[PDB]
Amino acid sequence: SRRRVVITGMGMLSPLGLDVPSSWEGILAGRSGIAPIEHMDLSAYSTRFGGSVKGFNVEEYLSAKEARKLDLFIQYGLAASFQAVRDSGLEVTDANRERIGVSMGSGIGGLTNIENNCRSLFEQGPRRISPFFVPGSIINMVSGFLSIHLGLQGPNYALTTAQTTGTHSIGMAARNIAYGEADVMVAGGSEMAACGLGLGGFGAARALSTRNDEPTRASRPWDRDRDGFVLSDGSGALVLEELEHARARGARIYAELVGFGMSGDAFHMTAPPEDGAGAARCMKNALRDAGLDPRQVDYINAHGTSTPAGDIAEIAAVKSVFGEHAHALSMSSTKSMTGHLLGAAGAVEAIFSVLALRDQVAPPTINLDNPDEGCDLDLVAHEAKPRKIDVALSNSFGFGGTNGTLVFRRFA
Amino acid sequence: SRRRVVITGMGMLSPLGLDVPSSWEGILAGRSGIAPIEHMDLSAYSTRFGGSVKGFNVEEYLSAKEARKLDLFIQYGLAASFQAVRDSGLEVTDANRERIGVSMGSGIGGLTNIENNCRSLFEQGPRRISPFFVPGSIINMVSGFLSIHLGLQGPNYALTTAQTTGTHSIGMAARNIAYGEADVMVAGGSEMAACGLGLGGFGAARALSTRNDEPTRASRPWDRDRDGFVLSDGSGALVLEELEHARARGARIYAELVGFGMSGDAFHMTAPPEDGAGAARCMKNALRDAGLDPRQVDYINAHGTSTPAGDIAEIAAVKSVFGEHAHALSMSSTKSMTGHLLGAAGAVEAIFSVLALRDQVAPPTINLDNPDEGCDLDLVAHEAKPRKIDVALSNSFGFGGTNGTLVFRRFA
Ligand SMILES: Cc1cccc(NC(=O)[C@@H]2CCCN2)n1
Ligand SMILES: Cc1cccc(NC(=O)[C@@H]2CCCN2)n1
Repeated sequence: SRRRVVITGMGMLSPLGLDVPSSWEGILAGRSGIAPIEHMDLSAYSTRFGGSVKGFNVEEYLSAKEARKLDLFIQYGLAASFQAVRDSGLEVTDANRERIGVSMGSGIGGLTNIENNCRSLFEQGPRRISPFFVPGSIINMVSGFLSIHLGLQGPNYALTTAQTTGTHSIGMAARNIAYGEADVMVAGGSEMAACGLGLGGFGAARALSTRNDEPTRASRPWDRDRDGFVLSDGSGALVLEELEHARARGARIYAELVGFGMSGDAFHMTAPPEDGAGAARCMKNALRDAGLDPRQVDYINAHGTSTPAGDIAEIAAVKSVFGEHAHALSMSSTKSMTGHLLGAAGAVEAIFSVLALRDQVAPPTINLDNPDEGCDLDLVAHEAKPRKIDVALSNSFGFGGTNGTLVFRRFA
Repeated sequence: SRRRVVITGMGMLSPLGLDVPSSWEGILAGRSGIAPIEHMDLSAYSTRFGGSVKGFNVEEYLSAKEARKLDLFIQYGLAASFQAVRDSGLEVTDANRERIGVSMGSGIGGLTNIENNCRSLFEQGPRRISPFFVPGSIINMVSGFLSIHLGLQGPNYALTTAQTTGTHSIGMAARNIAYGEADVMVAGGSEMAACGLGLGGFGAARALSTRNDEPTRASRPWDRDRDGFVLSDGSGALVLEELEHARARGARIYAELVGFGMSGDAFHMTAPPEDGAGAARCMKNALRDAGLDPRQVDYINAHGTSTPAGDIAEIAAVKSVFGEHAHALSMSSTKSMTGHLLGAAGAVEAIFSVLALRDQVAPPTINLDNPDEGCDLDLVAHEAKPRKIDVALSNSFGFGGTNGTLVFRRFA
């Protein structure tokens, strides 16, 4: 048997806001966080826009001196992590510190830092490389710095499963708690790949929307005019907690994490299969994990990246999995507003899935002006939709054919 | 309920050889794989040597056309993964493909690749960044590419926990099998951090031995004249398999994985606590996990990095966990011969640990001419020591205060 896992704290940086409530206000209002990228020369680039975090003050969290040692993705992960722990009310003690762990991930990690240290290496040679270059750039330092700051002595690790990182991180954090290895985990992901290499690398694979004339319309999942994903920055963190632990301290419980699905496509390095067979197995795995029939699902936060092959595979996957229930559930892509936070996508979208449960409302897919061939599900086009939501799925599909699904259920 | 997990397959690239048996012969013979580096000009660097993989032919595994798109750490991960799977005798079929997954990790991932594209970006511009830059460089694509080549549709992920990555990857893949998420996992890690940013970045931190004039004597764990770790390249992969699944197909069983511990130090970003408190908490978690009396431990493959603080913290941790039995067990660092493969270190060392059980021999700590203050355990100085080993333990510690312990025993 297995312990139950609830969500008692959430934290976020996104293109829509510097916390969860501001981000969620944007989501429900159908606001875009997408805009031309500033303080950065993108003249030679085919994409000049994306979702930046606007107005982030790291000194609300760290001294200027400690922040100078850390890549932006690490700053963003720590901000979401500190927010979620504060949100939870959790008190770390000598009696529980060994039962509280961290799994914050990243898809791509310290590109901005690697870029600036490369600049120095090429211009001036090795002796201008920062002594903090390695510990300030590696993906496990959000978990590491968070554990050192709060005295957390539980399981300390980091996933990196490209665009599936946030989903996998929350899921395997839930397993740690369910199977009794910890009572509390801080889990999610952070990303800041709006550097030359992120825009250039994804630009070189022709992965990115090039709609520079209208950045707020670039991200249009399931729309017949979509031309690739919109690159976005930020972080999500959740405080996961064993239910009896949460009840005993009188925690506020947002929702219960009932199911976790993983699967490999084993198909292609970057492209999903057209029938969405991997996403189908993953969702089926996640619903089995939860002991739920596909009929009980009301809301799916899609991966919904706005790429030609990706959006259409997810329609295929959902129809395969949910048969005659496929039209009854609502499925939206919050990436229509946020863009694609890569390794952080699954984290902020888990929070949006939890808040859909609290507020009984399906977030919109904005820009869904002309649903494509086969895209005839309830994609919640243009505007938020109030409705009954007992069960919410969050899907992530990433490079290497790596899939993740989280099943959240209302707790009352 | 919790299932048992055994090792049916191993594979390796190291500075000592291009597979496991050739690497293991080097270990037992006290051979150093450390030499001045030849693949770049390091005259501007304070460290000009490391454990390179020598004479690696990727066309023993992949087409030159797919290899050209992949960072060496991925090529190294795939070579070790392919060896381990072949060594297991397992056949992937439609009947089991969904129960076979992969967790191959890395500390730093495609730093060589990212540096090369960074160079193209800064001298030429973004139009010269490879279209393959992202899928050819990010850490999860060892798991990704292995799944695509072999048709593995089980859990597909990667850990990144710096120098602990290999141990965590193995430990967590065993938990996946233990809890019935998979019947087989290919797990371990791979690293190729010998580029400008790698040797420069660790150099900037003053973490590396600067013994350029005698590279084979540089790695001298617990020796009073140790001056930092030696950077080494390679991969380790194991086939982990549910015991009954292995029995049902008549698999050759190297050993049983009975114990896994993780703890965070919550002490410092890069320095271990002098008293080994985090490593002690970690070994105890793992011995408890294995249902063991600590006196059952015969052999420890120490992290043993040849840093001043790390080496002494490990003695302290072993004395505190094993009390007077700390004087009866044998503990050695194969990093004396391989150097430090960072995220692959836990993977090759798990294999050395399993071969110490197969062959009933404790590998030496070479270069241990003058053991330091308090370093008075059986550290198997100079020469392999034949001896009874029923139970072997492999330790890793990492930046972020992240700890891993694996416990193996002989199986009948
Ligand atoms: C591809 C593209 C470019 C510019 C605008 C739009 N969509 C609209 O303007 C929507 C549809 C009709 C009412 N408003 N789509
Ligand atoms: C793409 C690439 C690879 C290796 C080196 C360089 N550039 C140089 O070596 C410098 C630039 C100014 C004069 N030569 N670029």
